[PDB]
Amino acid sequence: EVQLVESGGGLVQPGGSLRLSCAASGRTSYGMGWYRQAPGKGRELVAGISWRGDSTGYADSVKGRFTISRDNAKNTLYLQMNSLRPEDTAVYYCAFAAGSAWYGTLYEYDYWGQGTLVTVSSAA
Repeated sequence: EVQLVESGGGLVQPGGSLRLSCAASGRTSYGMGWYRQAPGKGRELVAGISWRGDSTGYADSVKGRFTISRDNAKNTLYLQMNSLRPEDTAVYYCAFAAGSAWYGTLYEYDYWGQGTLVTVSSAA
């Protein structure tokens, strides 16, 4: 089915910007999300988009700073990250969300990218 390759991570000063890319080599899904996981913390959904692209959601903490978009033709998902804060430091993952059966229930069967590290530090 599908391989997701992420790029665009890096080290930036507070207030800096990065653009993450999630290139889907192949095809399979209900939608597409960007997630992030900092050490000791869970994998937070920070931005989500529908197929038609007019349903976008954002975590409260990234509203007005992050923008999710898709290029149909390039099969590529993007996250534009502006006004980055130390607390945005995490590994960022793209996922294509599918469904699968488990003992009478549905669970989210995700196609996961490998992750791209974002570090926001005065050291940058």
